[PDB]
Amino acid sequence: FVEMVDNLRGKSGQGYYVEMTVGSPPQTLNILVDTGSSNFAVGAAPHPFLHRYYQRQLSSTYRDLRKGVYVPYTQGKWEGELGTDLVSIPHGPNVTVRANIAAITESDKFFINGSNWEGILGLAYAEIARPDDSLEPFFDSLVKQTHVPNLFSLQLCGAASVGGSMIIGGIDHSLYTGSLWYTPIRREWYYEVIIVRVEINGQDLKMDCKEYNYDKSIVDSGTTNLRLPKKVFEAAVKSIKAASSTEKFPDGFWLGEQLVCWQAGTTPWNIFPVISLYLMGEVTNQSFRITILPQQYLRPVEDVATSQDDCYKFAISQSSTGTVMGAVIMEGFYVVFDRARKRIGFAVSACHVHDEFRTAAVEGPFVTLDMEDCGYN
Ligand SMILES: Nc1cccc(CCc2ccc3cc[nH]c3c2)n1
Repeated sequence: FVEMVDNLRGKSGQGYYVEMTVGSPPQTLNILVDTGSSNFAVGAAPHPFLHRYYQRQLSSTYRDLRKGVYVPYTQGKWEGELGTDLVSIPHGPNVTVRANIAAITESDKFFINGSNWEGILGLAYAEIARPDDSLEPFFDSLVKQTHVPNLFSLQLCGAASVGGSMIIGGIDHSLYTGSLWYTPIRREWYYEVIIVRVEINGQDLKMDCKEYNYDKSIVDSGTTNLRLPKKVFEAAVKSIKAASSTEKFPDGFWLGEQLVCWQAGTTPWNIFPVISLYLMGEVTNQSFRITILPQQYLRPVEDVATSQDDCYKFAISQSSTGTVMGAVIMEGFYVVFDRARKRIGFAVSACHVHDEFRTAAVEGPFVTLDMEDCGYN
């Protein structure tokens, strides 16, 4: 798996991408790694933001499926034409697979001006595939057509430029310390999990756990932030504000409507509480917890033109679609998407930013009853 170490690249806020090749002869593209969606979709036309795009005309192995797809977002979208073609990962397993590809022919607020990726690799399951669950995701084709074990793992670092590793088909023990703890995948659509308890600092929010998972909690490498359902975010924030009354900040800040700023090197790791999420464990009445630092939910904004300071954004925010454990969470940890056993494994990352005060942790077992009542139906 040393071929796969350090195979991911990126920039803050702009996601992590992996080099892939498509068609014959191979066309190299940088492809965003997205555990929050299930389509392999690539730029197929000379949009001005794009360094590179898929040229189907150059590929002997391309096959048209004669259907389009239309994928809405909030004031954003992409749209494309379906086909299949031969796909490889240069710094991944030593295989070539015929995959579905959405050739993106029109988009809105999808591609990022200034980024170095040109497509997206949806790594979640068929159920949330578009246009319907009959379009087989890349990873399902990969596993079905080769002897690659049905799992992958991600170490997202972010040291500006960020880096990491996507280990396809296995686990690399050099990427973590201590033990892996596993939480069941509740349903195979998103990588859905159940949060059973939340502690800001050690002290707990004391709210119906069912709310922590209203209507979803998912693990998503394509989201930057820890996102919390409105009611839990409300209480979430309420406690973070009090945890940190030491120094005042505006109301807009907590809603991600204003950046916060201190001068160079001018925050001493302390005014902010840790956050521990207790996840459902593999055994009845057993949970474990993962613990992150504010040097994870407080993220530098890469480059603000109207300032010269350490202007961090607040990486917690609200949702009508549920909890989202994005890069804020995953950058603390090595995360194992153990598809074969329907579980997600968490361990302390060998690359997470720490010091000799506080430190990201994965700990268990804890005793938690009624962990199923935490899931929404
Ligand atoms: N998982 C997820 C949620 C919302 C949208 C997407 C599409 C892929 C994507 C677009 C833009 C950015 C910026 C940072 N990460 C992404 C991922 N996927």
